[PDB]
Amino acid sequence: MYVKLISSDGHEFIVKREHALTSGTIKAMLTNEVNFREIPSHVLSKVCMYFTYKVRYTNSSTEIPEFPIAPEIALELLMAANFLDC
Amino acid sequence: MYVKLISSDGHEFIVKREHALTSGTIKAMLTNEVNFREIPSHVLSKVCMYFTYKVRYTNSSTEIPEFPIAPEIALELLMAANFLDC
Amino acid sequence: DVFLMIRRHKTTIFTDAKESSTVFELKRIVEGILKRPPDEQRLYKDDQLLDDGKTLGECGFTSQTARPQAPATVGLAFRCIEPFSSP
Amino acid sequence: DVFLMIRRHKTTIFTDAKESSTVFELKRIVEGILKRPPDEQRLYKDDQLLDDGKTLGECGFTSQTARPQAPATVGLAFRLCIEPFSSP
Amino acid sequence: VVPDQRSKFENEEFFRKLSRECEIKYTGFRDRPHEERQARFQNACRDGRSEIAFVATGTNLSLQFFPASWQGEQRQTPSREYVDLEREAGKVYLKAPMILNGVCVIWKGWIDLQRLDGMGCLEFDEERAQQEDALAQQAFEEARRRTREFEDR
Amino acid sequence: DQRSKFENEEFFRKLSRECEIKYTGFRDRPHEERQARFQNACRDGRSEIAFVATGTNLSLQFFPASWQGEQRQTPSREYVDLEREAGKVYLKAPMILNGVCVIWKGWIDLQRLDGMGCLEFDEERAQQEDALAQQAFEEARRRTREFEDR
Amino acid sequence: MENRWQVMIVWQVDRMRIRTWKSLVKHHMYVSGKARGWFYRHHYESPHPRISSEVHIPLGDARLVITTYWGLHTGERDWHLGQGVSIEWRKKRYSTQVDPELADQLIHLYYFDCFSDSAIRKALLGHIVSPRCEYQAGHNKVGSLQYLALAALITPKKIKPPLPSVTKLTEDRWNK
Amino acid sequence: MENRWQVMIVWQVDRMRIRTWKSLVKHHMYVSGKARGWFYRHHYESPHPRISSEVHIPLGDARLVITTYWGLHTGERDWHLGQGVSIEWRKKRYSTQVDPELADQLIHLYYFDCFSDSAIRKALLGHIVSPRCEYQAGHNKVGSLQYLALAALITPKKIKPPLPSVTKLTEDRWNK
Amino acid sequence: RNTVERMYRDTFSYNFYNRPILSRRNTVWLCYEVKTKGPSRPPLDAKIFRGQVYSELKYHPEMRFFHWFSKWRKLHRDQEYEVTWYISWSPCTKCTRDMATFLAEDPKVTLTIFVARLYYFWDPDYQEALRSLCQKRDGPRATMKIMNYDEFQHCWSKFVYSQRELFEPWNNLPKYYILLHIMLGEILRHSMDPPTFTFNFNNEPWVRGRHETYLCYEVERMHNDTWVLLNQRRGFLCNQAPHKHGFLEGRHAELCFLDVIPFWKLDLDQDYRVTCFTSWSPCFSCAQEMAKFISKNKHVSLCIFTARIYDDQGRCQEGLRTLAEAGAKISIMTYSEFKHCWDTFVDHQGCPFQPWDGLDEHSQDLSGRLRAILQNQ
Amino acid sequence: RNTVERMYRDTFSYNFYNRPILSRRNTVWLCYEVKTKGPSRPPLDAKIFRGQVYSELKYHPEMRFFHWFSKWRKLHRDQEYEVTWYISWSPCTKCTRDMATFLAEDPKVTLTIFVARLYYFWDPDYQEALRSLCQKRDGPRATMKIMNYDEFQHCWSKFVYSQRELFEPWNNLPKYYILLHIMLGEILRHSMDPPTFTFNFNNEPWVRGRHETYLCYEVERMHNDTWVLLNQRRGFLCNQAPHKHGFLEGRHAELCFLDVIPFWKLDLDQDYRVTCFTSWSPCFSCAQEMAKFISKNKHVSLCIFTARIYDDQGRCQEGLRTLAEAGAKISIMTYSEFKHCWDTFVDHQGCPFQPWDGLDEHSQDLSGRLRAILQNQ
RNA sequence: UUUAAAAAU
RNA sequence: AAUAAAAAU
Ligand SMILES: [Zn+2]
Ligand SMILES: [Zn+2]
Ligand SMILES: [Zn+2]
Ligand SMILES: [Zn+2]
Ligand SMILES: [Zn+2]
Ligand SMILES: [Zn+2]
Repeated sequence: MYVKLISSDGHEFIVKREHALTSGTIKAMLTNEVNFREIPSHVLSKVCMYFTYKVRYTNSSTEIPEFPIAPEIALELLMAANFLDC
Repeated sequence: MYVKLISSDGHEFIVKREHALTSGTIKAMLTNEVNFREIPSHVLSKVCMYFTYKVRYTNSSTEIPEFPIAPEIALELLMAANFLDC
Repeated sequence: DVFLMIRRHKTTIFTDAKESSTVFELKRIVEGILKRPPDEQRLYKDDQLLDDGKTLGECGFTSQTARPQAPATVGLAFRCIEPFSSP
Repeated sequence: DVFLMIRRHKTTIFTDAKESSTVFELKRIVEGILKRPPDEQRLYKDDQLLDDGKTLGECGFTSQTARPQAPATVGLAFRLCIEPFSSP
Repeated sequence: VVPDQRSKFENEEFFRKLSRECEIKYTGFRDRPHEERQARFQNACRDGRSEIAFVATGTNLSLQFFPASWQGEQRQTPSREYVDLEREAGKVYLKAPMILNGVCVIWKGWIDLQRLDGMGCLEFDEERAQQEDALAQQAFEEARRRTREFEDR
Repeated sequence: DQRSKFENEEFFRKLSRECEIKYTGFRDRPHEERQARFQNACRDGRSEIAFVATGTNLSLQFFPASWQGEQRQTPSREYVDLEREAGKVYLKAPMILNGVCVIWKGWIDLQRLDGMGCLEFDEERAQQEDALAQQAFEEARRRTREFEDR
Repeated sequence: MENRWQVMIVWQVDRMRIRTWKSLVKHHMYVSGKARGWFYRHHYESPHPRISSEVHIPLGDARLVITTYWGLHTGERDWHLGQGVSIEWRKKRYSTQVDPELADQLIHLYYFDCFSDSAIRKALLGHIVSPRCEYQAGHNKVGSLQYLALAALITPKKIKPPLPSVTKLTEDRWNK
Repeated sequence: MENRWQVMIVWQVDRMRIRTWKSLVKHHMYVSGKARGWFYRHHYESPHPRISSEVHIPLGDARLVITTYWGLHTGERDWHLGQGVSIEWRKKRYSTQVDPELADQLIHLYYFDCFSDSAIRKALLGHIVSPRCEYQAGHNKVGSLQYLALAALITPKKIKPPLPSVTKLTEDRWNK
Repeated sequence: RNTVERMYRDTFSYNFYNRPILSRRNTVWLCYEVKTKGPSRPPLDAKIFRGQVYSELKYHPEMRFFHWFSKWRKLHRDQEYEVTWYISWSPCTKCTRDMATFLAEDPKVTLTIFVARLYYFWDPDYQEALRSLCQKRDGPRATMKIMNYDEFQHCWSKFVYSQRELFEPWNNLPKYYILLHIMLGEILRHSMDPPTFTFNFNNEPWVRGRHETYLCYEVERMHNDTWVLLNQRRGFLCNQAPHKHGFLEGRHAELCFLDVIPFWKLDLDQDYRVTCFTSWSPCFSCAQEMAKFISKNKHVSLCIFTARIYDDQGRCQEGLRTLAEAGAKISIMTYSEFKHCWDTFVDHQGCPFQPWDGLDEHSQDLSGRLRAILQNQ
Repeated sequence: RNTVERMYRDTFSYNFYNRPILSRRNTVWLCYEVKTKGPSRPPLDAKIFRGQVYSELKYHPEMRFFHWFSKWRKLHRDQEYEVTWYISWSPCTKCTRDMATFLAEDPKVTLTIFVARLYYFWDPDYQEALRSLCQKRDGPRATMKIMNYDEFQHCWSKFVYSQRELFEPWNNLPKYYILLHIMLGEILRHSMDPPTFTFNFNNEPWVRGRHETYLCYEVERMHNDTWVLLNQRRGFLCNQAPHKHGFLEGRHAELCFLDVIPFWKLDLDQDYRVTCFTSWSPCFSCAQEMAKFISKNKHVSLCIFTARIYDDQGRCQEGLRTLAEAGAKISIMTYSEFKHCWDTFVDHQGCPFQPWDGLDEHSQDLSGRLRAILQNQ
């Protein structure tokens, strides 16, 4: 019930299939393993965090918390989002 | 070296000759005892306070203190002042 | 419900769990992935070993500590707090 | 220097005194008017009898406490009645 | 569109209201005395020439009840709206047909006359859905899904 | 009269006391530059030099007499002299303050750029100055405007 | 007979908020072209004894009506919340109420400029991104990570005075 | 040949205080008639390289001259106090410097309206007193009981903007 | 700044111009004067406060004035004061409520307000607040009035940097004053004292000493085939005796009525009936203008009711017929109409109506005369 | 309200009137634009800031701009920014010093300030602050310039609520611009680039391409029968090429100089000597204008040191003769004068002066020619 | 003529 | 034409 993601640096995450369904690329791909050529470990963690947040508040329309971002990581986070169409 | 002042209400004060010399009435009158027909005891206290105040700060022209007064006492204090020609 | 992140040996897992759930349920959840008995597994928080009998409330952690954008970070051991990558 | 007011039996005296002046000097000062020996007379502050030997610094009162517009208030006794001022 | 309407009614939290028992209070004439407050409440309810306000404690939502004559013209009402006290000893029942975010809904409530407070709940409407204009329904349904993000060229 | 005024009134926010004074020219420049420019100003006499009491707002300004032009000969003529001492410079300045003629005498240590200054009564020019003007000023400073109107 | 009644969800605000809304709408309608085409009906152009002002935003073939009300029944004792606001959506004879958040969402779809399609690839290439989104009220929803990252990289313009958003108009500072 | 100098006492002040002094003097000279007769000589009307302005106040036969100065190095390291003020009192050729407080007292003796000789008479009669001392800085010395009592009885007028006073001009801010 | 001794001519002329509907006058100027209770004496204090209308409630001229006044009040604790305001804009709603609170707290101050324009005069909440602050005679009495030529001229005299000269009123000062007085009377629901009504409403054929014409008016609206009253629109007004500074030519009450009808912004698509009660019948010019207005505006109907028929030089018969051809019904008050006017437009204090001798006979005589006048042409 | 996206036409026409001496412009309007290094592209941000001159220092538009910029700069540390100011009044002394400090802290901000008018340009302390902010190259460059037709038009196109109307220059725009340009050149102590001096100042009998007159000046004052230099009065200026937007008939350097002289406010009771060094002799019209100016201003003596004689149609000889007769002393530049000009009015960077070929011979020949012209009549 | 009013500053 | 500038608001 979990999809395994391998960071380009050689780290491992696992995220529920429903969470990964939000990403078009992973949804099309899903085999139970995925390898990301360019996404670093921290960017994979951040996109997993985005999945977590969106799933938590996908349907709620009241008092949506903030999603912290940092300028230094924003560029590659946007690159990863584009690649994943998230 | 001390002049005696009698409050009309039945109270006694004393103040040095020089301090009283600031007042025209007492200066002309002075005998070592003075009786005032109308000045209440509190007004006598205030006028003695003024005497000591000015004797302390007559010469100094630097950082002079404020001399407290209250509106409710103002009329009687003014009457005493005009009577005493201070 | 609160989200949690468990990292160990450069392996990471993300999950959601109830507030009152005890550490035994946490070990049960991670068992379905790591396929080992809950008994030997021991958790860690701030590099402090968590005994077999533990609960969220007793630990002092609250729903505010674990958030979707800021889950509680707890290590794991079997019978190393690896930092995340950098730019 | 500081200015002081002493009230006893509806008799009051206005005079100045040095900061370090001890109560003995104060009794000497009041002697010239009250014609009584210093020894038996006893002073008072906030309804608290003052020993025969007392000094300003030990008492804690300072030049800030006593002003020409608000001299230190002290009672007196012979061998106590804090009579307030009259009213409008 | 009826199945989609039902699905959204059941699953999507659309307003501050959570489609559950919500306490409400009468807001009219608060500074006036309690007896006067309820006397005017009943007099307006009987006469029907005044507007009636109810506020939910936990939110800023209000239900403001306007006489139908105030609006410019009479509107066709396939359902019936009512506000009466007779059904109970001292309880007034309120029925309010509405259209919330494109889904037709019935807001039901009751208020105790003595305490000038009560509760309200929200229920799906099925009969009127077919009555409503399917053109407007589908156009609204399409419009509430589109996103301005990257929409244009 | 003048002597009694000077001794009594402690007039003009200065009590004729040996007071701290310091040179303030070019506080931003480094110490050596400050001293060099102070020495040049003292010798050449084409610039201005100011001596300020340490803990107050008063300051004595020396401006070249050329700037104001219209020179007036002054008895006990002011001077800024370095001849008296190798390490010190002496300053003497006649003045008139609140109707009494005075002298200000001070000294500055060129090494520390500070020192002491004091005020001294002047007996000579007091009788020389116009009687009418000083009498008028004395009258003016005695009056009070209160209740003076008709 | 039984009385005929009409019911409406009347948001509740203080008078100052309504006056600020009115001012902002007027300014952005006349002085600035950002709200041109909006219609502002004065208090004397409605027979309703309680309507204070109607603002009509033509959403293409549809319409969005924001109505303020005077002398409402709330009659709050402090008087701090005596007036009110309401939002509605019109198309011919259809009529429905809308969320304040959904109301601005629908507003931003047409009028205020937002990030164009090419803004994703511009960030990839590093090319200057333009035009930028100036109406954050139109994206209160949980947007895609692409949009959020783009917004973080390049911050929105903060026009002065602020653009009119129903969300700001209809909120409860009192209880919060 | 020994060098010659002129010696003046210069109360150091900051720019804003001198600016305000100038503004108030001009206002009360032109806008209001209270300071009618004062002369204000600009910066270009004096050969002195350092002067910045001059305010001449005709005190009967005599005159009072408030001067301000530019570009003095005397000012503090922070350069807050780069400017300075000075007061002289001139009568034909005779001259003498004046204390700021004595300057204010002398000023009040001529220009601003003060309590009339019948002020006390009317005060003890209970009738109105017209006019009243509008200039408090001119009575810096502690005076006769008459004044303290009368002032305590009737509050002085507060002119807006405040009347110009040297004592306020030369007040020491930081070295309180 | 915030306080100023006076103000320049430019600002005075720009801000105190009293057109009922002005934009761009975003500042409020409050010229205040304080006097001791009773006999006239020079004000103990007088200045001006400024404030933006959009600034926080604490910075409004009224709130600033009262914040200053509270502290100023603790010098003579036992004195009672009169306060007079001259304000370009009427106080806001919040300022009105807070002034009511402050005045209730301290019953030892009298407050009089003079206002150039009426800020948001069409706001129901503002009308309620003004009624609370000013209507009560038992409660806090805070008088409010409109500024006329005299008030503006006094403000010029004592609150302007006007190098000694004369005040030149702008174009339409009296028209704007009468419009604002009518509007304010409607808002506060003024009412005639019984003596004026008694001495002016009588139907006796022969009268003496009544040369000023009164009028009362009330609007009504069609809805559901029924007449529904508008408690908003009710009030009475009279004619202006010619005066130098007012309309040089006397302004008739009917003319003021006509000038004010447009202001209510009566909707064209609806139908209104305006019921007017007059002590004297309309004069020739008044009737002509009324008929012209009625003809131009086809969405309004008029209903005039006259107490004493006025026929001085015979010109009135033509005017009555023009009114009739216009479409304005005309009648005479019977007992019922007199009593209705008494109970709707008088401060009767609950007292009953007291008809005078021979009311019915004189009313019937007037009805016969009017019928004879109208039937024939 | 402090920030505005645009200002209205009245505001622009009232606040940016560039007369050197304007009162009642109590507000400082600061339009600004922020750009990045690289190809020209639309500004990242562009708005306006407001503030009185007498408000607290923290509210002046310059401090507000820098407070906003500090936070707005967090996003991209690596980025290096260009700032352009269009400010009605030039910054104050305290603001000038704090701006110097701010730019000192951040070496990645290049600031240009376009001023309509110069504020307190006669204050020595302000002059020192301006020199520290601008003249000193060790501190980060903060360029300052006066606004011309181009800058006013750019503002009117981007910082005003214009409805596609066209910019309408006021009466004396170019005159005031040139006065302010000369004053700012005086205060900032600009110097001639060596190439311009070498090309324009050669005294060779025959030359080609030089159609512009350069005029350096310096004033001196009588004190104790001695000439004391006024270091504040020292600079140079060139002629204005004719332009449709500026002067239709471009002004000669002499006319600009005579227009500036009245703004030095030279004292009437003293005596001044004004020395001018030129590359060309005055023309006929310039000669008459200078002669009239000297005749009317008896407290000014004029000395001219020319490099070459400009003769055309024979009127130049008459012009020189009348100029000499008016009182002015005309002579020719020799080696000493050339070296003095080089060391005074040129940015020599410590380098020495290199006399050119035939300098002495040409100087002697021109001296003989001038003697003949001035003596023959 | 017009301003329903922070439509500006 | 004049404003040396908080002489204004
Ligand atoms: Zn957008
Ligand atoms: Zn006085
Ligand atoms: Zn208000
Ligand atoms: Zn008539
Ligand atoms: Zn500044
Ligand atoms: Zn020429």
